[PDB]
Amino acid sequence: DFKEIEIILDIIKTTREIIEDNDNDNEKISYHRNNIRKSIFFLQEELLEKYSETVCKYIVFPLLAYVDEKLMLLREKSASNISWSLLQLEYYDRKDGGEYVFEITDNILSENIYPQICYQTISLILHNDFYGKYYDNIYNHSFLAYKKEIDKHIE
Ligand SMILES: [Au+]
Ligand SMILES: [Au+]
Ligand SMILES: [Au+]
Ligand SMILES: [Au+]
Ligand SMILES: [Au+]
Ligand SMILES: [Au+]
Ligand code: NA
Repeated sequence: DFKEIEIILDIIKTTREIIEDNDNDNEKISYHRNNIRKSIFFLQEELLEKYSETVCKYIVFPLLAYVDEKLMLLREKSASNISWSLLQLEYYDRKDGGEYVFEITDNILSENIYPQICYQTISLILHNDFYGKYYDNIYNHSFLAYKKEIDKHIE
C-alpha cells in the first residue's frame, strides 16, 4: 500500500497551487517550504520502516528537486522579489538535481528491480513536467526514453 504516495501527491498538489496563484509574498512561500519539510520527514519515516537509505534517497531527492525546479521558475518569472533556498541543498548539500534525477532514474532502470514506489515517484514528477537538464529540449531522445521506460514499470 502507501501513506507515502498520499504524502507525495500532496506535496505535488500543494506545489502546483503555489505556482498557479497570482500573488505570493515571501510569507506564503516560506510557510509552504516548511509544510513540505514537515511532510518529507513523515515521508522518510514511513519509508525507513521498510526500505534502505539508498531507496529513501531515490525517492526523496527527486521530490525535493521537483519542488526546487518549480519554485526557482516562479521566483524568476515573479514580479515580487520572492526568495527560495534549495531544499536539495538543505537535505543533501548538492544543487545539481537537474542532472541527479536522471542518474537516479538510470540506476532505477539499469542497476536492479527496486520497490515499485521508486518507479511511481519518478513517473509522477515526470507526468508533472519536471525537466531538469532537458528544460530547453523537451524532445531530447534520452528524456523521452526515460519517460517511456519508467512508465513500463508501473500498473
Ligand atoms: Au531516509
Ligand atoms: Au528495467
Ligand atoms: Au502525464
Ligand atoms: Au504518462
Ligand atoms: Au534510443
Ligand atoms: Au519495476
Ligand atoms: Na551550502
